Amino acid sequence: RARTTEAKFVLFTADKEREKTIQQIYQYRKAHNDIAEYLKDRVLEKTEP
Amino acid sequence: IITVSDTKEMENVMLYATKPTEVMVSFPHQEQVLTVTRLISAEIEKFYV
Amino acid sequence: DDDDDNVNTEEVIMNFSTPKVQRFLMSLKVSFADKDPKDICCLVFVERR
Amino acid sequence: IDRYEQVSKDFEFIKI
RNA sequence: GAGACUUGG
RNA sequence: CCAAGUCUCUU
Repeated sequence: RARTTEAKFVLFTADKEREKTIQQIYQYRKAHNDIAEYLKDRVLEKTEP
Repeated sequence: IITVSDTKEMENVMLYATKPTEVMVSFPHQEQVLTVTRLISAEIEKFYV
Repeated sequence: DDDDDNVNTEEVIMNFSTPKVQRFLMSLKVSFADKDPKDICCLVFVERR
Repeated sequence: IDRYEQVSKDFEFIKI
């Protein structure tokens, strides 16, 4: 949604939840990387189920 | 699934897409609560019963 | 504390709120101190209705 | 208690 | 009104 | 058992 250039994104979490939330966000970012790279490298000729 | 994968396509996406800077705002989370909260909790409990 | 209901409103909001609310409104103030309303376009997301 | 705790003025938008 | 759907708990 | 949103559809 922050689709403009130099867009700023803000998050609020409790101090006690910092490690859990940052690990979760790393899970999310690595999942984005995984989906991107797996889609890129995965090559299927049939292109149809 | 299909999608763009080339770097020139990537920058073309960045023309209309953007990766906003993602930042955090941590806050100190406390557990103590005020007395009037207790009073209102008791009042609502009486109402519920 | 004082009689000026405007700054008193500010002060009580800072004081009668959880650190989460104080921190969020703090960030909101500092991010858009004296910018043109036209130049800014922001969203805030919350969970409950 | 009649009092909530404040929060300092010095926070920064730590990169996440 | 009936619910239905998705997600989560 | 709780929230959110959605959807068809009620006021």
